[PDB]
Amino acid sequence: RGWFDILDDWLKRDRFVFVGWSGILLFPCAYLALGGWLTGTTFVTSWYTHGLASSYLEGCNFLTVAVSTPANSMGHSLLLLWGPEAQGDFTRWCQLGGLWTFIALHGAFGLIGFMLRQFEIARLVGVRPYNAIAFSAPIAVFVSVFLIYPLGQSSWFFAPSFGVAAIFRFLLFFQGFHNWTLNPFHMMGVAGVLGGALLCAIHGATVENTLFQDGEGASTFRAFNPTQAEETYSMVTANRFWSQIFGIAFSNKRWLHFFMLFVPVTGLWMSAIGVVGLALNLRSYDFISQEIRAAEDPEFETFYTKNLLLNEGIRAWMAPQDQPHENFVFPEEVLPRGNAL
Amino acid sequence: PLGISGTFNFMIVFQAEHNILMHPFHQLGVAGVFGGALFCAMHGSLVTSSLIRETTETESANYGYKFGQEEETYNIVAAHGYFGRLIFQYASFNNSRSLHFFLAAWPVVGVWFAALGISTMAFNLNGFNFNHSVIDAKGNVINTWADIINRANLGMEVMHERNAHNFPLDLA
Amino acid sequence: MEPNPNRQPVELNRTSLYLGLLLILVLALLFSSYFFN
Amino acid sequence: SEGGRIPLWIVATVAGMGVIVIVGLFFYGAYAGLGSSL
Amino acid sequence: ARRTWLGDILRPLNSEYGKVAPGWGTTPLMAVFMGLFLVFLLIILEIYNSTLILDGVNVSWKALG
Amino acid sequence: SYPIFTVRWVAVHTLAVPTIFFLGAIAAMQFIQR
Amino acid sequence: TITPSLKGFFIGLLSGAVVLGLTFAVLIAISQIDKVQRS
Amino acid sequence: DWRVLVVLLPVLLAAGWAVRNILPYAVKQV
Amino acid sequence: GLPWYRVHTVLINDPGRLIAAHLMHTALVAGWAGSMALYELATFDPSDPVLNPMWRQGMFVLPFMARLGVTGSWSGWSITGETGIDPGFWSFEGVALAHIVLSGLLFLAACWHWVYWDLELFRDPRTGEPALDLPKMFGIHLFLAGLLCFGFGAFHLTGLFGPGMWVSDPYGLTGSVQPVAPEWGPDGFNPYNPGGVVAHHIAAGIVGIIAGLFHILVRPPQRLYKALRMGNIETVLSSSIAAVFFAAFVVAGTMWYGSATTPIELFGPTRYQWDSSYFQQEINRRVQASLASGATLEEAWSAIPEKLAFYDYIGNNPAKGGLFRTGPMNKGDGIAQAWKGHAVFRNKEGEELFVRRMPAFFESFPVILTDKNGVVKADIPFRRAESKYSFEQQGVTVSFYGGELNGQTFTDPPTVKSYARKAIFGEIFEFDTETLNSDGIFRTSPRGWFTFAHAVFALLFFFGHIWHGARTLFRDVFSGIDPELSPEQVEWGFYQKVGDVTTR
Amino acid sequence: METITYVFIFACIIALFFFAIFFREPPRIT
Amino acid sequence: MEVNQLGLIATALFVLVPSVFLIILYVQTESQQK
Amino acid sequence: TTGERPFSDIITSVRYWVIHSITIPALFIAGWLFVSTGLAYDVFGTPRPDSYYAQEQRSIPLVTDRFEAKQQVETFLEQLK
Ligand code: CLA
Ligand code: CLA
Ligand code: CLA
Ligand code: CLA
Ligand SMILES: CCCCCCCCCCCCCCCC(=O)OC[C@H](COP(=O)(O)OC[C@@H](O)CO)OC(=O)CCCCCCCCCCCCCCC
Ligand SMILES: CC1=C(/C=C/C(C)=C/C=C/C(C)=C/C=C/C=C(C)/C=C/C=C(C)/C=C/C2=C(C)CCCC2(C)C)C(C)(C)CCC1
Ligand SMILES: CC1=C(/C=C/C(C)=C/C=C/C(C)=C/C=C/C=C(C)/C=C/C=C(C)/C=C/C2=C(C)CCCC2(C)C)C(C)(C)CCC1
Ligand SMILES: CCCCCCCCCCCCO[C@@H]1O[C@H](CO)[C@@H](O[C@H]2O[C@H](CO)[C@@H](O)[C@H](O)[C@H]2O)[C@H](O)[C@H]1O
Ligand SMILES: CCCCCCCS[C@@H]1O[C@H](CO)[C@@H](O)[C@H](O)[C@H]1O
Ligand SMILES: [Ca+2]
Ligand SMILES: [Cl-]
Ligand SMILES: [Mg+2]
Repeated sequence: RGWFDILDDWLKRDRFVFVGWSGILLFPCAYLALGGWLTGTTFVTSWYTHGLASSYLEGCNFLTVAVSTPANSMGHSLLLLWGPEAQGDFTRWCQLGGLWTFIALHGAFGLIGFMLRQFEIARLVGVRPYNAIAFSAPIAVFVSVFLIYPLGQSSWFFAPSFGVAAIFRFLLFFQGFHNWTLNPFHMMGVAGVLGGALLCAIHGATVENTLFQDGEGASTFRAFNPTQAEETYSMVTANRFWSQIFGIAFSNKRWLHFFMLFVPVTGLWMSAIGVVGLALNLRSYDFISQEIRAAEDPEFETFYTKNLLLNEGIRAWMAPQDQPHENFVFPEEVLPRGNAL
Repeated sequence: PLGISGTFNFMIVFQAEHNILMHPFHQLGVAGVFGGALFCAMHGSLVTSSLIRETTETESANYGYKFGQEEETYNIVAAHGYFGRLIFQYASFNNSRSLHFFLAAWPVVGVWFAALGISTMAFNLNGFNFNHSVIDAKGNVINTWADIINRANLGMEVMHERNAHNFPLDLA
Repeated sequence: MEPNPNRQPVELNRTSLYLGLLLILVLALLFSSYFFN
Repeated sequence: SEGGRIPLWIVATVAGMGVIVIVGLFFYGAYAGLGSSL
Repeated sequence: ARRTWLGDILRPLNSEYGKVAPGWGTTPLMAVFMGLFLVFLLIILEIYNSTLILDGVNVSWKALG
Repeated sequence: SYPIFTVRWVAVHTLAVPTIFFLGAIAAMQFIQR
Repeated sequence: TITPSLKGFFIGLLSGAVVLGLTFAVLIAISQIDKVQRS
Repeated sequence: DWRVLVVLLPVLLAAGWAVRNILPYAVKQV
Repeated sequence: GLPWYRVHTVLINDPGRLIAAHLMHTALVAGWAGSMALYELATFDPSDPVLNPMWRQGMFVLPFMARLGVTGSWSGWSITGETGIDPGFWSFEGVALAHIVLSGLLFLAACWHWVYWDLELFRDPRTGEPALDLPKMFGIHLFLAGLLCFGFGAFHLTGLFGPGMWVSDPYGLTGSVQPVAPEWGPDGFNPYNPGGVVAHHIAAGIVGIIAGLFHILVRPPQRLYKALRMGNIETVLSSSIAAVFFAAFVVAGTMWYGSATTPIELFGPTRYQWDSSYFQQEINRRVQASLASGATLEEAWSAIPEKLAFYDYIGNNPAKGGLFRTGPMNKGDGIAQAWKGHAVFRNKEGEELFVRRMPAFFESFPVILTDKNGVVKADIPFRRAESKYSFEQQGVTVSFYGGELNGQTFTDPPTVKSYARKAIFGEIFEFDTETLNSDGIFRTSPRGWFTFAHAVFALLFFFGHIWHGARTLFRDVFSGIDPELSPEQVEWGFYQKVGDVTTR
Repeated sequence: METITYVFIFACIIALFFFAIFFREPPRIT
Repeated sequence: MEVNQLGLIATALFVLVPSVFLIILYVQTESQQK
Repeated sequence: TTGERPFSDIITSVRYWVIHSITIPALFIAGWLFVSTGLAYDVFGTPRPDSYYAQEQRSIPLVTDRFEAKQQVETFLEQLK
């Protein structure tokens, strides 16, 4: 019972907001990431990095504000406030995109903090740490997309910027340049997210529709007691219903809930692997056989070749404003366009 | 189209012609499926984390549940203690019925709005258009991320169905 | 030789067989296009 | 002072009205001044 | 269990299972080293990153010919 | 019977103080003209 | 030679040490004051 | 900069006011 | 029974069979190295280190043999293009053989340790239970690692007793294996300074030895023993997995950005050298020095090494590939044969025009020609009806200097356009696309494939660390929670300190 | 061969549906 | 079409090896004493 | 419960509102003035509507040099006369 143990005592007091040892990492970093995002989207420009307005102060709305990435010329600079670029000047630092690295890094450490929180509370309460384990998928997504992906590319500039419309742009850029929808790792991601949503929906609805009458109310929520020992719905009825409707059904509850962990977590991990590939332009961009056939045969057309034409449009029409450091000047005559449009 | 790449074709042309990404019903749809995925993993992990010990370490914990047993297979008070401490107490569900109702309602309602988003862009009520919305003192256009989106959409528009249009407006 | 006390039987029930085959077959259905390229 | 003196429902109503007011102001801003396209 | 010549030789190196030093022991010292290690990594990172720029240290292919 | 200045109190105000300041700012912004 | 960025590194290092130091000083102090009661 | 005082006069007037009003209970607590 | 995903847990309390399984894994890895080297030797073409080096041919382990000084074949060639060299036993073939033999011996050892698992050495002398003194084992193994690290730096890399390491000039033209002296000043932490790799292994070696002796002689503090569960071998699994994914992220990073240990003659150039036009800048510098010395344009460009020109070409950029575009770079654009020479474009007015180069981001790119101020002067138009800048209208010609087309000039629009098209990729080369049935689509180099594999594996091992760390710290409940868990432990306010029953 | 492969994998999956449904291990109440 | 010639054996082994793994485990499970 | 006063109690208490009917408007007005005085622009280096371009300029002041970026931005600002 020395100072370390007294401190441990205090950190782990059962209060409205639990602190813990992990709280020392988590709360300042989460607070600075959130605060940085709000500061930037409220007051800070992207004129000098992107040639964009991005704050409420400039006239942007909730959908169009962002904390934007730094200029491509900054490369992968940590862009520390006391670093060689800003040199301690807060204003310049904002103008150079310092808030972007500020938010990404404090955010990363805050996520570490939060997952440590999950381990700590699980250990304290006496449960298995499957919540933290599940949270590894958010970590993988954030690290692959905001750290690994730009680190593979020329600079932080091509990371996602922190804003609604900015993220939409990130999506469209990935379609046009990476053909990301074609990527089997993204497809597995989609299957995991849509399948997760499906399981959420179907499990919630099934439980709610195989409830035992445990009260007299027509509103049935009150007919539950957290301390009760009995299942509140019928697994046997649920099992017969889905067996006769869909052909197969869960019969094991433990398996059911593990599966609910497994599907979306695995989905997100796969999507992460794909983005790690896109960091190096290691894309699933083309099917070589498709291209050999289409090059030789001007009547051969599939939805795959149709979509590449769309991609080529996206690249040529978005690049000069989206990539201002490149100083693209694409004369009218070279812009790809179909008839009339 | 009834196919994988055809589905992507549909999505890209949809973005060109409706700016679906900037449509709040599609955004509610994304909250619906991202949220559904989130709560799927969350629920799964909480229940799995509070499974009552019924097995040895050399066997699957799944064998600790038997089909049609009347007893609940996990300790919901323990799971609630955990999650309630993870955030704060009153952010967590102590009522299983309430919780499972949430689990059903969030993705279902979100996806209802996704469907309605497609179904109303069906009559060309489109996503928010903030093209050239910010203007400086002289009148120069100051681009926002919305305008960059607009450039991408333009690439899609001008390239799609490249031999099908004879007149300057794509009106359906 | 004296028998090793650390041996354990292994199991795969039928449902796990079906799930596993589904995963393998669907992964193959997904990845095969890319293997043919 | 003692808790419960002001009816929670009045607090909720007033707070809510304030939220509607400020959000209403922001949507007004969408059509006037900066961001209005005009 | 079976004894062997080599086994007999190595026996002492695997005989102190579970043996600990009382309390916190050399944890403080360990902490110091960890601290130093952190700063070390911070340096090499920042050198590689061009956040820390030192005389005679040109972080480029053009470092030495 | 109850304390006033708690961990909860701090947390709450670290969020709420800047939120009201910021909302004041954004309000002001609604009357900025090019 | 101490370049501007080496100086900046010392400033960052120092600032971090100050933040962590003050943080743990305050935490340990408050823990010392408001002890958990055991029987 | 006069603007920082014109802007952070409300904040410090608020802090001072609430300190004034909560001082006895704060002293009682401490 | 054990579920399929737990079959290997039977090793947790059986040190002998664990060592056997580790021997078998090690056999398999060494056997992979041997097999891989043999396959690469059966497919590697040594005849042209200039335009057909190992990184153009999908060589993955050959550059690692080269990096530490294995550069010769028993058949008489070397990777630097020498002939009539005697490499001794330690040729590529020798290294492969050694690995195969090692694999065999490890296999046999594995059988022995599997059969004779019940050695007394693995038993706690007090309890008779299987037990491994992990803290002391760590001391011993760290001491050994320290010794080996130190000897690798002090003898191998220095050339004191060993070959040294691969070093080159800043443009990867004259690489070779050399002894490298350690660098003890700050430049030692410059990733492009090899002297730093040497100094590293010497100093970290010594530190490993000292720390090793520490960990052999001093027991763990009780509080750390308990906190990290040092009686449980899975804790070592977790922290080892953590150290390993750290190391994997690092080698991915140094492979992608380049360093003294990822030389471009062994792995190919980096994407950043294309981004910054590194090679083009050096080429222009040389040509200008030539002209200023009084050389003609033809002479100046003919003085440019084909190897240097070949670096200034986007087909060697590791950021131009595809996930399922498989094989060597030669399978894409072809086996490079020769530099065609530098293309100079001019309009009818005789102004020099410059083709705008393709950025790595773009699978396809337009053909635009500007003057020295970036003013657009010609292009290849999409829509023709309102073209102003067509090569026909602007009278664009192309003259070549150096290379195979040296002194030649082309004026027919199709030919000029063809060359402009190639100019968006940088310097222009003739390729043999027939030998390999090349399909004309860019593939990545070993720099790219290595970087991808290792960043991915690193990311997955993060999950490994998480999982096994969890298994370690929550061992007591990983079969379920206490069936008699008191509601008061998880209720709010019953205990002052969460999970502490003594704080009621 | 490609087409044969695609259709073959699909066919195996459909057969798998059949066995998973009609030849499942029956759920048994305890 | 000019497909990759290794695609067939790749797909075939990708399916067969793990499938066979599972079938082996399943069958030896069934044959264990009930 | 965890020892803190119920929020229901606090926010429906007279004293709470005596305090916050001062402190909340004070903060709101502070932020308001942070914008209206123009201090926000100067603290964060955000262009006013008349400071995105000089009068006849139409080129974005994009930062193109990492280590002299600060000086670049400063030059850009001087270019607004
Ligand atoms: C634990 C919480 C936490 C964590 C993990 C971080 C982490 C970070 N901060 Mg944040 N920050 C925090 C709290 C935290 N911060 C708080 C509370 C504030 C308010 C003051 C800030 C305000 C802030 C600003 C303004 C900035 C950061 C930045 C950063 C990043 C760079 C920091 C750095 O290089 O430190 C280096 C220092 C250390 C790692 C300290 C280690 C000290 C060792 C272990 C002991 C030895 C010290 C020695 C005795 C001192 C000798 C000095 C002598 C030589 C002169 C890093 C991601 C920068 C950034 O994000 O740039 C984009 C940045 O500009 N932070
Ligand atoms: C018996 C000695 C021996 C020798 C002299 C070699 C030599 C070689 N091996 Mg072989 N190999 C061996 C045994 C050996 N091997 C064994 C037992 C295996 C099975 C595991 C292999 C499996 C293998 C593979 C798969 C490959 C080789 C390859 C090679 C070649 C490249 C070496 C290299 O780049 O390593 C690089 C080594 C490192 C970067 C070491 C990293 C050390 C980490 C960072 C230490 C971390 C822990 C440590 C305790 C930290 C504390 C240290 C302390 C001092 C502070 C080289 C000819 C390569 C090759 O060319 O194949 C043909 C190759 O791909 N080897
Ligand atoms: C560190 C790993 C590694 C790396 C970076 C390389 C790199 C290289 N290899 Mg080598 N090789 C390796 C290990 C590696 N190899 C191993 C282990 C073997 C034994 C099989 C070989 C045998 C080998 C041969 C025979 C050849 C190469 C060749 C090459 C070159 C071409 C690479 C290529 O086309 O990849 C293509 C990469 C892919 C197509 C990526 C595949 C991604 C997988 C399929 C995804 C799996 C998804 C998974 C199932 C999802 C599960 C989800 C679930 C969890 C729910 C390149 C330099 C070629 C060469 O040029 O030789 C001169 C060549 O002919 N390698
Ligand atoms: C040093 C590396 C290492 C080692 C020695 C172990 C060891 C173990 N793991 Mg861990 N693990 C690791 C890394 C490691 N893991 C990594 C990187 C991950 C994330 C992918 C995991 C995720 C993980 C989970 C989720 C689980 C384990 C479990 C286990 C235990 C039982 C494993 C078993 O029986 O599999 C049996 C496996 C098979 C019969 C076949 C697996 C086939 C794989 C999926 C595809 C083929 C892989 C290929 C052959 C390998 C290529 C080499 C690779 C380097 C590329 C065992 C102690 C289990 C456990 O804890 O039980 C109590 C468990 O549930 N591990
Ligand atoms: C009353 C408002 C209804 C709103 C639309 C419907 C919401 C619920 C539908 C979900 C179906 C899930 C599948 C079956 C799931 C299922 O079986 O439900 C079961 C659950 C419990 O049923 P009970 O029988 O106990 O009660 C329902 C009746 O019998 C009356 O007591 O139903 C409800 O909770 C009713 C909720 C009414 C109030 C709901 C309002 C929620 C939405 C509010 C609006 C949000 C819009 C946000 C946009 C930004
Ligand atoms: C960055 C930085 C920092 C920090 C700062 C901070 C931390 C800040 C914070 C800040 C904050 C913290 C802010 C806040 C704000 C808020 C707001 C602005 C809000 C708004 C709201 C709204 C608008 C609402 C809306 C809604 C919703 C959401 C739903 C319901 C309905 C409605 C519509 C109402 C420092 C100094 C360290 C350093 C430098 C850098
Ligand atoms: C006995 C003996 C012997 C012999 C030996 C030998 C002959 C060996 C061999 C060995 C070998 C020959 C080995 C091999 C191995 C291999 C391996 C181990 C591999 C693996 C692989 C993998 C694992 C892969 C995977 C994958 C795929 C498939 C796809 C992509 C992705 C990845 C990469 C993942 C001698 C006479 C010497 C002496 C002594 C006795
Ligand atoms: C080309 C790809 C092919 C992939 C091939 C993969 C090979 C997989 C090998 C699986 C090994 C099976 O391991 C097998 O386990 C069973 C139990 O599970 C053991 O069986 C043991 O347990 C059972 C049940 O108590 C007893 O009835 C039996 O008498 C006893 O010997 C076998 O002794 C062992 O041989
Ligand atoms: C009318 C065109 C005459 C000029 C020849 C084209 C430019 S160069 C040409 O390009 C091919 C790649 O496309 C190479 O395979 C080939 O080696 C090379 O000669
Ligand atoms: Ca005006
Ligand atoms: Cl038409
Ligand atoms: Mg407005």
